Amino acid sequence: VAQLTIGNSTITTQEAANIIVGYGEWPSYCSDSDATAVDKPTRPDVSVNRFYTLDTKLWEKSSKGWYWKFPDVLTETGVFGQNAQFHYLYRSGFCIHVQCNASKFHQGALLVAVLPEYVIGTVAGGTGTEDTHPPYKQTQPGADGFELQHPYVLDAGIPISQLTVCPHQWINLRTNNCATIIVPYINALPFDSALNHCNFGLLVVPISPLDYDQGATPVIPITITLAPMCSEFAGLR
Amino acid sequence: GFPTELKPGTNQFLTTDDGVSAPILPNFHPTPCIHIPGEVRNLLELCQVETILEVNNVPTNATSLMERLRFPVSAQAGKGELCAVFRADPGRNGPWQSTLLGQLCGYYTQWSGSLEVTFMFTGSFMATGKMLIAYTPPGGPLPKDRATAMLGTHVIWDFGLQSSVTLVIPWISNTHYRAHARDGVFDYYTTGLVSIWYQTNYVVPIGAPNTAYIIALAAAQKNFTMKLCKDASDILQTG
Amino acid sequence: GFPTELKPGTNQFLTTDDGVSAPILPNFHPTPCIHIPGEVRNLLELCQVETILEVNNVPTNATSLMERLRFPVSAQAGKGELCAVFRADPGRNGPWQSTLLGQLCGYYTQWSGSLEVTFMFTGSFMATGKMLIAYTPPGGPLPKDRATAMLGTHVIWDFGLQSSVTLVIPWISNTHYRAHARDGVFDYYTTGLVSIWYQTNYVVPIGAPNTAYIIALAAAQKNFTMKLCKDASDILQTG
Amino acid sequence: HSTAETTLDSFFSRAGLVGEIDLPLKGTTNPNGYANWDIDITGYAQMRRKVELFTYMRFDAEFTFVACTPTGEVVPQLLQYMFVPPGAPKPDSRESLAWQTATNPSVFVKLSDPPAQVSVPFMSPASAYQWFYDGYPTKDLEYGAMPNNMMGTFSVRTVGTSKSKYPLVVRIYMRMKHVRAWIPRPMRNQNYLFKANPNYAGNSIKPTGASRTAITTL
Amino acid sequence: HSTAETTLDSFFSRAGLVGEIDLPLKGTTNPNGYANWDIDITGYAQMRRKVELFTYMRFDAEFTFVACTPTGEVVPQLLQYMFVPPGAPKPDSRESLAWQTATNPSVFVKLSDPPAQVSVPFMSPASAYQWFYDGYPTKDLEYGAMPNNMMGTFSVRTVGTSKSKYPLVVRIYMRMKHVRAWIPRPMRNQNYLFKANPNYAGNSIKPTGASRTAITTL
Repeated sequence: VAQLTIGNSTITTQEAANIIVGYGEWPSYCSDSDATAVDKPTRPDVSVNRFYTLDTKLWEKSSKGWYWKFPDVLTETGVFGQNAQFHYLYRSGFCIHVQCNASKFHQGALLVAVLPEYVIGTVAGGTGTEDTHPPYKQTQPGADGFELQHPYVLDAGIPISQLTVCPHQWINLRTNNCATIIVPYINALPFDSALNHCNFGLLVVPISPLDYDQGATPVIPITITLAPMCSEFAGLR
Repeated sequence: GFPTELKPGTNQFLTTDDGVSAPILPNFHPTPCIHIPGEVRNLLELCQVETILEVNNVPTNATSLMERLRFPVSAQAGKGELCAVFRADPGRNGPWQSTLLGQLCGYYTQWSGSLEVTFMFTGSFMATGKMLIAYTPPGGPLPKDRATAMLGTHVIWDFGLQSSVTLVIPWISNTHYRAHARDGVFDYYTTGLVSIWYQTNYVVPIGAPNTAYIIALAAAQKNFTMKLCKDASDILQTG
Repeated sequence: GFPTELKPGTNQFLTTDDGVSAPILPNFHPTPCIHIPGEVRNLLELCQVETILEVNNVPTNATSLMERLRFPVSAQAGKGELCAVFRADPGRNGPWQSTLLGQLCGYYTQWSGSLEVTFMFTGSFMATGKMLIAYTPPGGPLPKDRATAMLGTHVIWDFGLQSSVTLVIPWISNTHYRAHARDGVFDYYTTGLVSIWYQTNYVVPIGAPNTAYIIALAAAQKNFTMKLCKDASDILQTG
Repeated sequence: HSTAETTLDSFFSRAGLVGEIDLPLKGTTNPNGYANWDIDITGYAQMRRKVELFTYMRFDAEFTFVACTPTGEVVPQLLQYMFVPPGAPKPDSRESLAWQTATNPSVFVKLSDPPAQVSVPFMSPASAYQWFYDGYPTKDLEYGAMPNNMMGTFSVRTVGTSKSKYPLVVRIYMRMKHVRAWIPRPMRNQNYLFKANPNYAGNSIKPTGASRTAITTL
Repeated sequence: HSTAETTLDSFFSRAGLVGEIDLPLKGTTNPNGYANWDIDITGYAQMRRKVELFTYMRFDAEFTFVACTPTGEVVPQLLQYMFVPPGAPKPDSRESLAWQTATNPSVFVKLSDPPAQVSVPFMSPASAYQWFYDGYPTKDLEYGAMPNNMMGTFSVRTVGTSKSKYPLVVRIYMRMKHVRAWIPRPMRNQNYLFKANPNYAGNSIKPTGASRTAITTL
């Protein structure tokens, strides 16, 4: 055990569990011979790139699962949400860290994976004849996130049973509590909009339900801490 | 000119002939391919990925579908009792349909390779006990009891020591052809079987839940292969 | 003879197939090409030429058409006042239509590169003052006032010192597709904006006119490009 | 020992049927002896789910045209197939000047002449066609709309000033070639409802595969 | 990064429609089952303004002939296309001996046979075709007349001693190749009135492009 720091942010975390570098690539920058070599894109290092610790969600027996969108989650938050908004283009890598705090008397298993272009699909009326498009509160939940309503198909008509095909990591209470994931910038373009397009979405679902005997804390706090890697911006407004 | 004789097949359209045709836009220079993470090159890459096997493929009640992903073990189960069972039939109905491997087998007619199932105990940390996991090759009938299964290729699993365990299925081959109804299906027969028995009972101290679940994850070894593209699906693009 | 099978596309006429055909006059020796000054080889040569930008594209009255070429500045305009404004939309209607660049963009579907506008003060030699010329990248709304525009990429121009000044537009890209009415148009959105404010007022000594005009000249940098030949025109050969 | 068949190209080869034009004489259907077909590769039912296995893709398409009368008969009639690239205007009528715009590749062929066949490049202004887009283009109805995935339109019509003398039927096949794919994703396990979004039936949510009685019975 | 499309050759390629012959059975139009078409490259509307961007030019033309009946039908009829070089006499009748003058290249083809296609060289006795001539040939009506820009005539007719049994329509396409241009000049901004001179409407003098309200409003 030891604590790492990035500016004014200091998190207490375990030595170095197995990290998952999504798709074997490290969030790097973008060279000079690109599309916009004129408007030299300024790369934040100071405060912009540090440890943000989102409002902890409480695991319950009945919990269905949660998901956040990127970069949406942060475009609201602090000095990073500052850049994302008053800037024309954005490319950024991510270090995501998820941890639970539970006694050796709780049981559960959370799959934690990242899914590019996570496009939500609602119920469509029920009988299948209403072309209802997911709201804005469902498409970009912010930093509070949003709860799945049909985990089995990941609110989008896809088996979750196959989500492992994405950069994932498991959190089995009886073995580990913290899971870490490095995500590179993934998109069909070098740069893009930070407010219109959500390159990906963080998924965390209880595959084995939370359980405990009466008397033990009934809710397990899940704490998501995340940090931007090699983040770049272009065209101030 | 230059003497020539046209041979049969002239002027025919083969939906699988991979010849060349004239480019509609000769001057067009298509936007350059840039680097994108995780490119897939050969499907067998996917087949080697661990997907959740819905062994507990019994509840259908819409809100209990998440239950198919995990089966459980409890104190109530006595020593020797058969916990669960299933076959090593990647392409056929049942459990394997949930795995990605299973879904990919569907776009193919034949296949063969060693498989690999991994079990994950998700119970309380305080629980301990032993589970016997046995494989009965194709033909061998599900072992009568724990002891007879104990004589077959088995593995004693103490989730008190290790929370995970991976079993390897030496071989499965969907090669034996079958023309039943009037519809010919290249079927298994190699339904290898995997049984799981409570070697000991589920033991726990006061304060810990008397039930825990387990998750099955499967994939195929690097020696896996598939043959005969065969597009088949129940899900199609609606009008 | 020599065995052959004809493939689809045989006997077809592609209006863009650049194959060879039989020469009608095989013996004819066409009069030799001699040297002629200023040969053009690639249109982008033309795009880099300065053409008069009709910023003042407002008068339509036949005899005042020459007025579109120049806009003016006068004593009457107070400090801070917005002199004029326009977008960096080479291919779309408005000011750019007058420039040669604009007209050439019309025979193409897509394009991108840095532009370059040059302003020429044609007033009396005795006049002096300062003009603030600011560029608001695509998206940024026309600055409220001089001061807010003063914070953006701007240039203070003192025509008391230099009679000319050239501004560079870093980038413009007509790449974002649009299917509005039922007619698909690969439009801008990158409507970069160029505002011009009276930093100071127009100052002149007795004897000099209290008004002067300015001329806009534009061209594209060497990094300009165009894609997709698209013949389009309102002017055609009459019957 | 060989695994050539499990490659992407192998998986996506084969020219499938993705389009069918009807040009009846008397009819409610395409009354002006012409038709416009915006290129949809979902035209082959089976397709959608196969491609939706990946997030991004790239490829070239080889189009082969099969034309005959409803009974599959061959007749002395000439035809014009026009490809209008994206951004180019489709013909609103059987005499629209678009039919003569050189910048719209066109190919002519007699029904007797064997199938017409041409290759079409990777259009998209983006680096790759992307089946999923988690955003909107600068609750909405523009969600999941990556327009820069348009391949173009195919306009078909009988040659000549007058309607054709015969009822015609054109079929369009498409072989995908030179394929590259990125970011694999969960195989659609629910039925498709719309061509645009992934929406499903929230009542009829079925288990990925065949169920059984007990987890102890086979 | 590439600029192949902005080259002259790229700009002027494409075979455009520049001619259309009508050979009706009963008619006021070409009553003798034949027609003479002096080569006019302005035949493709869009053309004139594109070439008139330059003062001098040079090139070869590839001609492709498309013939059918008005409904675009194909029939067993043979045709003669005759090219009469400039200086050679065009046929005054359907039996003029010009049709048989060897020095007038002619090509025969059945309507069934695919399009006829030939290349024609840079004729002009001058070093280049010049779209503008500021003088007269050794107030006048000979102003701006550079005759040495003639490419020749194309005479078409049904083969045989007797009129054809079918109504026919020939279309002439022309691809320009191997192009070289000199002295660029202002893009025509006014409507054309005549095929000969640059005269315009002195009343209807319109501003090059779209106007607006104020120079401070967008």
